[PDB]
Amino acid sequence: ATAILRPIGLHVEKFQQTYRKKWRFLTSANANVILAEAASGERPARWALTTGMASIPWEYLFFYMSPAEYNRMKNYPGTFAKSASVRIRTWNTRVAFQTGDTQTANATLNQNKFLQVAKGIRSIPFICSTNRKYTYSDTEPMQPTGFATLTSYEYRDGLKIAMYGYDNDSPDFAKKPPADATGAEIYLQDYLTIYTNDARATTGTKILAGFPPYKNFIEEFDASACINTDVVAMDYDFSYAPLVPQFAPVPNNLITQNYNASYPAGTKNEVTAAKTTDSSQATPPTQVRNAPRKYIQGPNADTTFFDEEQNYLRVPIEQGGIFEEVNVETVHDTQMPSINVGIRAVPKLTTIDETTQANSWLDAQGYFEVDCVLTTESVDPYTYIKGGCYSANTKSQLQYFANDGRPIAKVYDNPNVYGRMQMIKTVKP
Amino acid sequence: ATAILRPIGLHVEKFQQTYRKKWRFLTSANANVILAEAASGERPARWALTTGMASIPWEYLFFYMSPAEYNRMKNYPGTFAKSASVRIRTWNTRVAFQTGDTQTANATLNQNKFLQVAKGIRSIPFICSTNRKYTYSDTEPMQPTGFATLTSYEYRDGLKIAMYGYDNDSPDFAKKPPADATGAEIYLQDYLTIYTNDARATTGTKILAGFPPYKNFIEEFDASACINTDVVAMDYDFSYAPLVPQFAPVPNNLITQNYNASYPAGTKNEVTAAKTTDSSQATPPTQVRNAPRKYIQGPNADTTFFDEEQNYLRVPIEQGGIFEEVNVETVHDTQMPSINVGIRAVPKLTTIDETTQANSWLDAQGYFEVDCVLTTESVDPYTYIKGGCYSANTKSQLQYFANDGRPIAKVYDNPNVYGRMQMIKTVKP
Amino acid sequence: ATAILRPIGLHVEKFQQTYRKKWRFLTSANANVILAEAASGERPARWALTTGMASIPWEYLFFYMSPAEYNRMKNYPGTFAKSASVRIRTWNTRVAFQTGDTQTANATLNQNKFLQVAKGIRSIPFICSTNRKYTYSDTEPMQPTGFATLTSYEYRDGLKIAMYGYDNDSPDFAKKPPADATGAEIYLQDYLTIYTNDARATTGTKILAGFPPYKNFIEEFDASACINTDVVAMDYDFSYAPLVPQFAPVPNNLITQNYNASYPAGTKNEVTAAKTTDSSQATPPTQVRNAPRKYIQGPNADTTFFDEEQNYLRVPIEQGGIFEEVNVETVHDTQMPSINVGIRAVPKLTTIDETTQANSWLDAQGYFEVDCVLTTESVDPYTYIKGGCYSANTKSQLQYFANDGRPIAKVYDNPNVYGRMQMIKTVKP
DNA sequence: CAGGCCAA
DNA sequence: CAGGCCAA
DNA sequence: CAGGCCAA
Repeated sequence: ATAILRPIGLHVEKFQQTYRKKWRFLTSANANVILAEAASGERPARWALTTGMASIPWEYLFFYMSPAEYNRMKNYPGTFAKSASVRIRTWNTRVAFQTGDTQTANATLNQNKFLQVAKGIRSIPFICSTNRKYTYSDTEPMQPTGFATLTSYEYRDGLKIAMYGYDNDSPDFAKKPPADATGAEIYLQDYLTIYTNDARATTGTKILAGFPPYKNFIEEFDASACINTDVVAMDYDFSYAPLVPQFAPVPNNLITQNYNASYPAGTKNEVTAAKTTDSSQATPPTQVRNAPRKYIQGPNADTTFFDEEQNYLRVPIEQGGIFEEVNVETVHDTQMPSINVGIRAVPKLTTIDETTQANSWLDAQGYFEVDCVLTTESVDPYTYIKGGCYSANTKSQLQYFANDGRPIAKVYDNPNVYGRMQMIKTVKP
Repeated sequence: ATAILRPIGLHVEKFQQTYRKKWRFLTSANANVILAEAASGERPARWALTTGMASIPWEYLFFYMSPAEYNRMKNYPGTFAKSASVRIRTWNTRVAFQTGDTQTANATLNQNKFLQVAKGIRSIPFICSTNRKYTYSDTEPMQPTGFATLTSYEYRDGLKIAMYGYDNDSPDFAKKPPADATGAEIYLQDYLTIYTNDARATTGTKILAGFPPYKNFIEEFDASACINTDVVAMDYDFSYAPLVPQFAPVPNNLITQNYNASYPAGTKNEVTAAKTTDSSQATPPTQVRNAPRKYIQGPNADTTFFDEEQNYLRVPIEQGGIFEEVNVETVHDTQMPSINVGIRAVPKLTTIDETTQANSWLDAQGYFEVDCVLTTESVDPYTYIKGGCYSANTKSQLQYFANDGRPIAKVYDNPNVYGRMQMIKTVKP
Repeated sequence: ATAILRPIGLHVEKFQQTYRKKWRFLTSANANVILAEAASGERPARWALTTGMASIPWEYLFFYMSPAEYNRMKNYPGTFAKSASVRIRTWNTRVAFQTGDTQTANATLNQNKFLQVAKGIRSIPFICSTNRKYTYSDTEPMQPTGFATLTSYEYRDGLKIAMYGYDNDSPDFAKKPPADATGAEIYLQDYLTIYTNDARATTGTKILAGFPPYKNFIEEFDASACINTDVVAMDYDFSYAPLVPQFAPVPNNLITQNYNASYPAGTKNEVTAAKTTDSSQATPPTQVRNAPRKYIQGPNADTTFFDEEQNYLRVPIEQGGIFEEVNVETVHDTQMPSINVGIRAVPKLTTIDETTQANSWLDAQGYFEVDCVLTTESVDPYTYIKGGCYSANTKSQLQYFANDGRPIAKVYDNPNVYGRMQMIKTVKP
C-alpha cells in the first residue's frame, strides 16, 4: 500500500556554532615565597606558597567568544556548550640581563630558564590551592609580599576588558585597546598559590606537616628548548553546559487536569541530590535529595542566572549537577581541569652566605600563545503549529536555588573539597 | 566418594499458560472536528480534536482471556504475565455509496479510502491526548458533536460483555451474544482525541500555539490496497505484571527474634521511589523514597487489588514500579505502547463554496481482525515439608497504597505527563 | 625539551602480608533431635533440629593470624583484608565399636559412615538456622538434650585460647597448650541447628509447615571413601574489610574556609543507606539514607570498634556496607558463605520395635584438617613533607554508629533475614 | 601524568 | 517510526 | 550446588 502519510515527527532545527580566539599572555616568573594570611571569620590562619604559574581562564565563556557573540547567542534558546579546546604555545622567554643592584656585578650572558606546566592541580584532594593575585616588593619586583584584594570576578572582568575593550561611549575607552583587534600581549596576574595550616596560634593538637611536595605534580622543562613549541593541548567535552535555557514547552496544566500526577521512579534516581561534606569531621557526609530549585523557562521561570549572565565570566561554562531536566536522567558531578603555566624564578648571580633559597631574582617573562575553540549547539523545536517554537516538557530545565532566591552555580575559584568543586550562591553583579 | 546426598535444592513447579483470542472490530471513520470541553474542577477549558482512530485495548487482561480462564488463573498464586502480542489485519473498508441528502446528487462509484495507524501516540510528551467516546449529530452520523459520559472502566466493561456475554441467569442475556463463541464483529466506540488549551477565558499570558501536528506521527495508507493485510504486529515483554500474588512465605517472625533487623543497602536503591512532577511548574519534580505500601500476601496482607480484580479490565496488565519485592531489586517505570487504528473520514462529493475542510462525510467502516496472545507463568514452591506451598520471603511482594487504604495502580486512561503514565488510586468496583 | 621535573606524584608504600594457620578439628556425629526452645522476650517459641555439622569459623581474623600478628598489624594503619581461603581435608572417621549398653550385643565390625558438607546454608532465605552449642545426655553422649548458654563471642574466644594459649602470667596457663605450637586436635562444639515455629501455644492462624527439607541443600559422602581427601576448598575476596583505619588526612578545615561546602552528587548515591525490613510484615521495607556514623580517623575520630578489637574474633572480617569513604563510591551488602562439616550420626545395631528414627547412636568423630590463608594490604601515603604519613581526605573512613555511641557491625551469628546478614550494635568486651 | 579520589 | 524524552 | 533471592 502507498503510504500517504508516515511518522516524520517534529520539525527541529539544530545549529552548531564555533567560537575562536587567539590570546598572547605575559607571565611573571614569581619567586616561591611563603606569605602569611591572617585568619578572617571562617577562614583560618594559613601559610601561602606563591608560584609563578599563571592561571589560564579556559573554563569561562569570555575566553572564547566576544561580547557581540555572547549577545547574539542570547537569542538562541536551547544553547549548550559542546566542547572547549585550548592550545598553548610558548615563545622565547625573556630574562633580565642584570638585577639593577649597582653594588654587585651580577650581569651575565648565561641563563638557566625553566617553564612550569600544571594540569589538574585544582582537583588534587590533598593540595589545597587556589589562584591569587600578589603584591610585590619594590626592590624585588619578582618577589610576592602579600595579596591583592582583587577577587576572581574582578580579575576575569578586567581580563575580559583587556581582551575586548570598552564601549565607544566610555570615557576610559582609550585605556584598553582590544587584544581581539590588536593581537597585543596581555599581562596575567593570577597565579597558583599553595596553602598550608598556620599553627602559631593553634591550641590543642597541632598539625605540623609542612607543605605538600607540589613540585612532584607539575611538569618543568628547559624554556630555552621550548621556544615556539606547544606545551598545553587539552580538550574538554561538556557534560551539561546550558548557555541559554531551552524553549519553554506548552504548559500541560492548561490542557490537562493530570499535570500534578505521580508515577513510579523505581530504584532509579531521577532527581539529583546535593552532597554536603565536612573536612573538619564535625558532621558526616550528607546526601539530600530534592534540593530547592526552580525552572529556567516556563510559567514560573526564574532566569536570574541567565539574565545576570553569570555564565560569561563569573561562573565556569560547565554546570553539571547544577541543572536538572524533567525526565529519566543520569547526572554526575563535573569539573574542568585547571591549567597553570609559568616560568620558574631565575636567581640573581649574587653569592649568598647561607645554605638556603635565593633571596634575589632576575626579571623574567613567559610569552604564551593561546589558541582556544568553543563549540556550541542550539535547537529550534516546533511541537505546535502556531505561536513560535515550543520544546517538549521533558526538555524543561531546573537550576539549583538557595532559599533566599540566589541561583546556585559551580565555581572553580575556591580550593577543592575532597577533589570536588563546590556549588556556591551566585552574587548579583 | 559416592555422594549419597547432593544439593538438589527445593521442589519448584513452573506452569506456563497461553491465552488466545480473535476479535473482529468495526470502526467508524469519524471526522476531524474541534469540540469544546468546558472547565470542570481541576480540568481546564480545552479544545478537543476528534479522530477516527479507534483504541485497541490490548493492555488489559480481558482482551486475551475469558472469565473462565480468569477465574481458573486466580487459583494459581505467583502468576506473572510474560508477554502479550497483538496482530491486527484489516479487511475491505466499506464506504457509503451516497450521503442520503436528497437535495444533492453526491452518489459516486469512486472512493478515496485511507487507513490510519497510530503506534505509541499516548507516550508522546507534547501531544496531550486520550481515548474518548463521542456523541454524533443525526444529520451527519460521522461527525462528533460532543462527548459521551461513558468512562474508560465502563467502556472496557461493555466491551468485555460484548466479547463474552452475560451469565445464564441474567435477564438481559439475549442482548449480547458472545463474540468469543460467534466470531461476530464488535463496534468500537473509543477513539483518539487530541487536546489543546482553550484561551478564550484565559487571563494573563495566553498560549496560542494551536494544535500539535499529530498527523506527522501516524501512518496512513490507501485502504483499497490494504484489504486482507497485516497492519499492526506488536509484541510486549512485561517487566512486572503480577496477576496473582506469590505464595506467602513462612513468617520468620514466628521462628526468629531477628525479623525486624537492619542491614546495609550500600549505595544501591533496594526500595522504590515515587516521582511527583508538576507541569504547571509551581512545584519542582520530587522523588520520595519509602512510599506507603503493604504486602499482597502474608500475615498483614492487603489483597484489595486482586480481590477487586482491578487487573482484569479496569487496570492495565503491566504494573512495573507499583510492586516491590523484598530483595536487592532493580525497578523501572513501565508503559505499554498505545494502538489506535481507524479510517480517515471520506468527504461528500458536494462542492462547498469556501476554502476549508469538508463539512459532510460519507459513512465508512474499518473492518479489523485482531489476533492476540498472552503468555503467563506461575510457580509452586515447596520450601517446607508440610502445610502446602510456601515461597521464599525474598519473593514477598508489596503494592503501593494510598493513605486511605486504596491500592495505587498504573493507568493508561489519562494523558501522559512528561511521557509517563501516572499512578492513581484504584476505585472500588 | 629536557624535562627537569615530571609529575611523579606522591610517595605511597604498599605492604602485602600473608597469614597462614593449620588446625585439626574433632567433630561429634550429633544425632538429629528436635529440641524445644521456650519463648524469651522477643524470641518466639520454636523447635530446633540439631545436626552434627560443626561450624568452621573462617570468617574471623583469629582463625588466620595469631595474637602476635594481630598486635603487630595494629601498627599498620590502612590495612585491608584482601582474600581469605580455607581448605578442609578430612581424615579417617572413627566410629565406636560398641555402644556400651551391656544389655545388648550391639558391637559390630561393619560401619556405615557418612560425612556432611554444608556450604552457604546461612544465606538461604527460607532455612532459618544458626550455629549452636548443645548439651548432651549421659546415657547417649551423642544425643543433644538442650542448649548450652555459651554465646558465639564466648565460643570463639575459647576456640582462640585453645588455638594460641594463655599468657605466661596466667595462673591457668597449663590448661590450654597452644595448637599453633603443638598441632594437636581441637574439639569443635558449635553445630548447625535448624529452627521452625512452635505452634503449641500459638493463637490465631497457625503455620504448620513442619521443617524445611534441609538435607536437600547439603552434600553427603561415604566417609570411608573420603580418608585424606579435600572436602572444602573456598576462596573469598573481601569487598571492604578494614582491619586498621587509614592514616588520617591533614584536616582541610585548618587551611580552608570551604571545608563545609556542598557539591552536586547528581543521580549517584555517594552516601550509603541502611535497609530495615520486617518479616512480620507489620512494617514495609524501609531505606534510610544518611544513617548516624562517625569517622574512624581524624579530629573527631571514634575508634571504639578498632580499640575494642571487635574485628579479631567478635565480628567477621568483612564489613562491606558498614564503612563509608568520603568520595564517589559504590557500596553493596556483603556476606561470607558459611562452612559446616560433620559426620552423620551412626545408629546403634539394636533393633527398635517401631517405624521411626534410631534412638541410640554410636560415638563417632570427624577428623578435619583445616588449611587457611589470609592476605592483607596496607598503605603508607606521604601527602606532606613533614609530620609523618597522611592520606588524602578522599580516603577518610566512616563507620555506622548507633545513637548511643556503640559501633554497628555485621554479624554472622543470627539467622539471615531475607538472605541478609544483619547489622547489630557491638557490645563492649 | 587533565574530568567529581588514587594508594583503584 | 512502540517500552518511562528526543532534538540522545 | 558459596558472595546481599532464586523459582532470575
